[PDB]
Amino acid sequence: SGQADMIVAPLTINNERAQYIEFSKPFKYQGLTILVKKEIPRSTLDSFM
Amino acid sequence: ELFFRSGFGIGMRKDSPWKQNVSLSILKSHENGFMEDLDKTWVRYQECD
Amino acid sequence: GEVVMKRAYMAVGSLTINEERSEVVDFSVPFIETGISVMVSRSNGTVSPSA
Ligand SMILES: N[C@@H](CCC(=O)O)C(=O)O
Repeated sequence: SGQADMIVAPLTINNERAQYIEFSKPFKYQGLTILVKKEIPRSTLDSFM
Repeated sequence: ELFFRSGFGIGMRKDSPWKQNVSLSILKSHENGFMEDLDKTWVRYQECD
Repeated sequence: GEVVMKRAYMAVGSLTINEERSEVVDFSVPFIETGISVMVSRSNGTVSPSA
């Protein structure tokens, strides 16, 4: 739309995006992962019995 | 494990008189260790197992 | 060299994207992230000293 001359942000290089706008060479090679909660160790030993 | 490994690029429009010079300065900074410095000061903090 | 001298259209292979080469031959979108690494033999870690 012309409101921005550039996009200085974490924009991944997609085929759909690359068809309309152009991208520079990557400044950050990355990928997709999963974020999960750290498992705090805690015994389930209810009692000595 | 990583998937869809596509990095981050500076997006500009198709015309982009800065297209060639932007990507070279990204490549040059990669070989100059400039992005390695920015990796340390903004990303690589650790201080947690 | 065989793309600069118009001896072939493309140079597929394990070519690395460099600033110097990009000034003479224009590359494409990288399909493999690369860089520099250092190969050293195994060193082990044994066990913690306060088990
Ligand atoms: N992979 C490099 C050459 C091998 C090296 O790193 O020395 C290149 O495409 O030019």
